[PDB]
Amino acid sequence: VVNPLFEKRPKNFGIGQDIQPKRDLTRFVKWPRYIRLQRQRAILYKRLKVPPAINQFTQVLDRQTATQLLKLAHKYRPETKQEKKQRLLARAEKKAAKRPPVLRAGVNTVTTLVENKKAQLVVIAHDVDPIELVVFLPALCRKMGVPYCILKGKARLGRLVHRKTCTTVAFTQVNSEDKGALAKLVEAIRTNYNDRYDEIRRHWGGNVLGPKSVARIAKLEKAKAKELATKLG
Amino acid sequence: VRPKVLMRLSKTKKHVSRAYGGSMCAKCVRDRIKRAFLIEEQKIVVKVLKAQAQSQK
Amino acid sequence: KIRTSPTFRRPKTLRLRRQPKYPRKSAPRRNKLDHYAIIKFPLTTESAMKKIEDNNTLVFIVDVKANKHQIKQAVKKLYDIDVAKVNTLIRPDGEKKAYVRLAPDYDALDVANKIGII
Amino acid sequence: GRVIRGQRKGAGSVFRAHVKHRKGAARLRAVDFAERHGYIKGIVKDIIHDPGRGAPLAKVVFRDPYRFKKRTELFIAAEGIHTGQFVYCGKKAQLNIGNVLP
Amino acid sequence: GAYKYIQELWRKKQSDVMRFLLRVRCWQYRQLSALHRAPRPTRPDKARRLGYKAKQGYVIYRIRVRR
RNA sequence: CGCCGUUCCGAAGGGACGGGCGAUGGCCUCCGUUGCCCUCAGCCGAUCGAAAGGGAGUCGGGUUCAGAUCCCCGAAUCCG
RNA sequence: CCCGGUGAGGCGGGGGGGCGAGCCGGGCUCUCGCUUCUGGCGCCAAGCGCCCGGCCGGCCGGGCGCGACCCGCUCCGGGG
Ligand SMILES: [Mg+2]
Ligand SMILES: [Mg+2]
Repeated sequence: VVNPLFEKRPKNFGIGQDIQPKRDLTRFVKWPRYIRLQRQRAILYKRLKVPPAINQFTQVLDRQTATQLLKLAHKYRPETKQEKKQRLLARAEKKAAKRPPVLRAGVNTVTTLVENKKAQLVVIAHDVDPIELVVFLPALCRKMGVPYCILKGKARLGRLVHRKTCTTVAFTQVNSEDKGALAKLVEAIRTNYNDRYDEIRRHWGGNVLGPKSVARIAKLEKAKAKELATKLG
Repeated sequence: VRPKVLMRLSKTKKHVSRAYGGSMCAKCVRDRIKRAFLIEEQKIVVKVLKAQAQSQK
Repeated sequence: KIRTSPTFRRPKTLRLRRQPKYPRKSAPRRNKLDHYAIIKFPLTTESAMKKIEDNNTLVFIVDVKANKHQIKQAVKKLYDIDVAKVNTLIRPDGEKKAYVRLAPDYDALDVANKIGII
Repeated sequence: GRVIRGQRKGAGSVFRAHVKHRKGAARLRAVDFAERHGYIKGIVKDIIHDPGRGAPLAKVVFRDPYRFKKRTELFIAAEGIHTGQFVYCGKKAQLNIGNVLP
Repeated sequence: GAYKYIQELWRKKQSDVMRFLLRVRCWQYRQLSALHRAPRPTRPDKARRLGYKAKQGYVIYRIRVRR
């Protein structure tokens, strides 16, 4: 029932033969300078030796912990501009006839709170740049005995406070209906960050060669171990 | 004629009623028809021998 | 999805047309090469008379910035005549002279009387 | 004293190469997949004289392995090549005059 | 009080932390052009004590001069 | 002040046959235009550089004090 | 940090397939990656599988996957 005129006309893509197919060349593209620069900065961080003070920021909350931490924090977001106008208007109505707990944003506000021991939990974004703004904070929070955690995204802390970005937030008080939720977080966070601090600050990062180099090293070793194995047979 | 004069000449004046006409001489078109056919035939022959030795292998 | 060329090229992006808040000029500039400006005066020399009588041609001194199209449109509108062709030379003193040949049904000697040339 | 002729040669000026009628730079093919793993075929179209050069140049045409194109290369003519000859380049070309091998 | 720690931190330019940051950043700065608009002050503490304020109308530029 | 440099450390194309979407028109029949999206694109060097190089196509007769392959009479031609 | 090449076009590792070897049909030392006769031609997919639409199982038109293996962190090389 098939039409006999139809037939296979396969292409032979060997060297010579037919022109090559338009296969994916994403790996061999000549990218703009700025793309090369930001990618090469990612390999340098892996390639070089990253001191523990900076490397600690690679250790971050697993997704399950961050989602719970961000769900609890979402109950304490600072009021927006639109709704702060409303509160003032109502205050006028209340006048014509207590401060709820709230998060604290910013490294300047949070640092002062941590020194005063007025913070119960400090959350630090893992990708602050320049890192100097926060590179000291983990060591400070441990000194004052404030539980702290490192979370993925200075922009996820941005969405909390209705701003593009935030370097760090802090719980100072919570409603009684939430004290249990904070208590569980603090206990889980503290064992990961404050208690391991002795090991966090002695743990360098990076210092990993590239896959081509590693494979070259392995293939050389795999020529000796096999040579060793056939030494006895 | 000069190259820009070719714009105002009909097509019959600028070519020949034959494949490649006006671009390749008849003598070399004869050689290409044979060369194309004869090399293509050689491919079939080698293909059968190559397939045969594969069968014999 | 995939790049089948090794070359990166700047992607094409939207380009909006200009929408000024105010016009940079309050009003458009007045046309300073109107019909009256183009035609200065007629030439009345001996060689000009010969053109009128023998070539059906009027001889005008025109603005040096005028072109043959504008001169033709000026001569027609000013004197309600028809033009066959306009020849122009720039004189050694810097003035532009127009040899305006009128249509065959227009008698240049008659038209010259209307213009007051003769 | 003044600047000697030898010094003046390095400034270009009247001491630059007479390249008005040179046919181009003579090079092998840019190395690509075909020459790294196999070979590629070309054809000697013409052997030409390059002004200012004793050696003749060969104009060898290849196919572009990725595009519908013909690539014209300007080789240094090996003695004995001829027009209409086939030359081959790559890791697996045969040992013949004019071929290009690692 | 964060601006105090950063000021003191940038006084330890031979520390391990600072050496890593200066080395990598000098490398990055060296891949760009000699005059380069910067998006924000690389040193928020130093910039502001020199008169900078984080408001519209203040811009930062990075310049590369041969030594 | 600027100099070097001319494809060399560059996200260097503002284009298009055709296809899909809308918005507008008119000899509102159906064709156009316009905006968006899909698709396709080496040229790879802005610009300048020759009244002797390259470069389509005008010739005959008459005519002035002085201009004519340019004006007039006639007969052609290229380009769009 | 420097050098060379390219329209930064198939690099590294593994998978999958082929000829040989040899231990008692399977594993492995270990190799290859389909072009060498001729001064031809060679792109803008055939084929197979899976879904979608339009008109009336038949006609007309789309999309996707394989064909064209997977994963990778420096384009590939040379220095350092
Ligand atoms: Mg003909
Ligand atoms: Mg000229």
